[PDB]
Amino acid sequence: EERMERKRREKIERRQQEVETELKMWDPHNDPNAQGDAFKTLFVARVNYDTTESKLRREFEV
Amino acid sequence: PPIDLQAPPRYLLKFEQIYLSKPTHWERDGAPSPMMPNEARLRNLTYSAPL
Repeated sequence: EERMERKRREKIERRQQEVETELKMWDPHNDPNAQGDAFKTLFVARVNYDTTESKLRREFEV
Repeated sequence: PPIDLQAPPRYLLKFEQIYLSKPTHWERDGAPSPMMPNEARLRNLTYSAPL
């Protein structure tokens, strides 16, 4: 009953600390992959893995 | 030739350069769509791009 809560607390704190280390090491804004104006760029997810680059062009150039 | 008007106030209204998009089609919501050439054939649309 208590050892489980202890393991949940440790894994949660361990992750939170890894979160602080990742935020300090990696900078989202300073990303080479990211380019262009942020208000211009768009984000699309749940895309099928078979979608060819040309297929995504023909669908988002419209 | 640019068009000049007189009412005095005078206007120039000169054209500079053209930009031609690709074939696009809008529904009621305003969604542009890529008209398959087949889609234009099927829906009796016109394969044209806005200028």
